[PDB]
Amino acid sequence: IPEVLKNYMDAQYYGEIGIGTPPQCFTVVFDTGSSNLWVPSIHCKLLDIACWIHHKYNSDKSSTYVKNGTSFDIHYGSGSLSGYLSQDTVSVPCQ
Amino acid sequence: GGVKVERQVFGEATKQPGITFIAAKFDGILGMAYPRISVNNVLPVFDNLMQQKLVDQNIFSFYLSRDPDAQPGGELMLGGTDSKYYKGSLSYLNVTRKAYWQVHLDQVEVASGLTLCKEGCEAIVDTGTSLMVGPVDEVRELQKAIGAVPLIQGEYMIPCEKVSTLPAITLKLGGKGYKLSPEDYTLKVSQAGKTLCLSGFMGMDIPPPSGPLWILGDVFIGRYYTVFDRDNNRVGFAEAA
Repeated sequence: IPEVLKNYMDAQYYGEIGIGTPPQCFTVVFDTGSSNLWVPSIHCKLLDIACWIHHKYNSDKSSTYVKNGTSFDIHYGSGSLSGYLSQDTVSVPCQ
Repeated sequence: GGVKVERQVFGEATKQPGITFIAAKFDGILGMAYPRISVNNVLPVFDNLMQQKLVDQNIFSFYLSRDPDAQPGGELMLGGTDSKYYKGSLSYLNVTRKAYWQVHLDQVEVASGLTLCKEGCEAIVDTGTSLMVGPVDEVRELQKAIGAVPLIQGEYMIPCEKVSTLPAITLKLGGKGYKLSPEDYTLKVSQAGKTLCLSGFMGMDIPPPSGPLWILGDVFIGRYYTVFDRDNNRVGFAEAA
């Protein structure tokens, strides 16, 4: 299943969830065709529009967070989506 | 305040796609398919949520409240189905391959007199894709019957005015037949004060062994209350109320 056919620009099924304690809110796309959860990180590589408007995860501010660090990088169709794995408590919804 | 899935591993993206690919509105993706297609074997949220026994029944549902000015993004319910979301009853289909939420399509029939997936086929329910995707040689014919116009680069345009007259397409699932009207399968765009009407079908070949697959996007799901059930491994549809 190629990421070209994926909405993500006008996905119809999204909502808010939370990561960390206190929960940090993020609006994500509920996607029945994939099986991973990922959010922007405060440690964004570039200060672009993506890092500007999006909400980013900050583990420094989370009593439940557990380090992992396994770095990842899949070539999400068009480009490459990279970051690292991390453990924490997810809340649905957030607020 | 709702539920709290403890010990969930997830991804912090230090480099992600542009605003041209993922809109300013969405921060990330929360996949809900089986672990088999999970990047780096990372146990999905709902699974963990299942193991931790956080909900009465391992199922969830999407209601595209797309009626007046409700909450955009539809309404997801984790734990069970809710009468209010549908009319009548739900009909289920057993999941064929526990990777995507894949099931068996019986046949697609176009009002005109065309029939695709004639001897049945495979189809995955995908709330993340919009377009209805199908085998190109197969969908090329559909694009034809509905009178779509292939442009160079790929878009099969449809005159905005002619939309209302396009043939309804009906997918046959579990022996039952779900309808799609042009208004429903014809994606429209609007730019600088002008609208562009184009086909909602996608001719794209999914390389096996996962493919050949027909991907049932929101052009279909927005129409029917959809329930994904992990306890029993089935997917049910009911007329969205």
